[PDB]
Amino acid sequence: MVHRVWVETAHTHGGEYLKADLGYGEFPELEPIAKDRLHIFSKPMQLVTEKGKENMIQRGTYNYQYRSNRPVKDGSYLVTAEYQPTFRSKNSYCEQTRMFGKNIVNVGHESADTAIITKPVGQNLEIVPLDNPANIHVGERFKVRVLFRGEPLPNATVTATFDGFDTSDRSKTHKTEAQAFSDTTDGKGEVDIIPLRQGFWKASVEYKADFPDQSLCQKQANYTTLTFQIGH
Amino acid sequence: MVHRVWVETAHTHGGEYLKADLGYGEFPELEPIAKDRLHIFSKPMQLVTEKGKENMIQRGTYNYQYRSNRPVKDGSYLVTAEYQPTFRSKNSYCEQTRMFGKNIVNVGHESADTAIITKPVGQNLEIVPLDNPANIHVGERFKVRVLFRGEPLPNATVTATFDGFDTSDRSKTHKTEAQAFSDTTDGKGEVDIIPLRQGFWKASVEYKADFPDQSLCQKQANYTTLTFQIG
Ligand code: NI
Ligand code: NI
Repeated sequence: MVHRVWVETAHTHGGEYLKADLGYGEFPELEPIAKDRLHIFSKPMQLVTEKGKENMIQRGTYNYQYRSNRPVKDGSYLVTAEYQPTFRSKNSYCEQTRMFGKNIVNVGHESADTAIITKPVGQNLEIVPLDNPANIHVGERFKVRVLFRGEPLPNATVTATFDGFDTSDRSKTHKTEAQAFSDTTDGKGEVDIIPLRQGFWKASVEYKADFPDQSLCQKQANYTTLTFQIGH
Repeated sequence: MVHRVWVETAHTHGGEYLKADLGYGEFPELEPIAKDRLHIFSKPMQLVTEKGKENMIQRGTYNYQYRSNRPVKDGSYLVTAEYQPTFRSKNSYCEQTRMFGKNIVNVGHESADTAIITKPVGQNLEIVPLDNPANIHVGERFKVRVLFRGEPLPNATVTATFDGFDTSDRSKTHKTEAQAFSDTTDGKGEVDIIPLRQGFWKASVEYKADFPDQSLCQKQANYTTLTFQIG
């Protein structure tokens, strides 16, 4: 089972704390970070607001649950998560894995701001939304841009699915990996996700390339996710 | 312009001539086969029925239009098209390109036969439907099996789109159209396509590998499509 990183947020109105979940595993089934994987998530998830990036506090029954330090006003914020760089052997050579997740959260039933969500946060491989998904209806186009090391990434495959699309016969050894959208980015790194259903959506991109310092490691793999809501 | 291959058929009731179209270009816009491309489609499209595979005649206003030799009865049949194998240089090395198209045609309403459509026709990379698309409603699963050189192909990316999903880019980018479905085949080479809209669907698979005879060419690229109706 391949483990991937994503972020989820419960519905939050103005004045209350922001509850968020770090998904490490098979979307959308949240699972506790196992003991041997704890070191991979040594840094807490971050909340991105007008004042910048602030750490969140890991509160809750399970170790994947987080809450904001302070109550949040109405707006459109980001919540980011990172699988910290790890090394592993393959064949023989070294490969460094890094993973990223980003969730767009709208606090308030009428919040469709774009000042914060459209600014890159500096993830090695990042999906930067170019619009607020709260403005996107079913069948319309939601424009995003893929950045790698701060630059647009052309011809990258961006796939997308939603919670409930693939549910049949799910178990610990079954696929449930089907995507409801697939396209490639253009020369500006942009692509238009076209959602055919309302729900909780996850878009995925990945990039395998050479590690910059060949004297320490050979290959690099990045897996980046963007989660958001379509519809109300 | 990429230039992929697919097959289309018009609504045909039993007893009349089955008219079909060879699409060579950007789905779903049919275009006449250019002068310098005629040699690529040297063999006509084939109609697969109970009696087997038969050739179709290139009749019509445009060179991509084909008509069946004799009128067809009710049932479920296949219409197949082939981009004949061509060689080209890349970097340097040789690559052999082959493309295939298969359309499931239900001649007559209520016809949902599976004896013909589910039998492989021997394409180098082939999408063999394991069900008739007429039995599949929106949200249900349409199982297909991907075959390469006669054997099932695991972990192959099968995508699917439909006419009207992506409406843009006349010629400004000529990039491949967006897909409304993507998944990978299991160890039996099978995958369940989940269509979220009614209309004329095309599923796509591609396989790149080493050319068999390394003393003639190095690489081989195969592009295969399966077209059908949902609702
Ligand atoms: Ni509410
Ligand atoms: Ni009719």
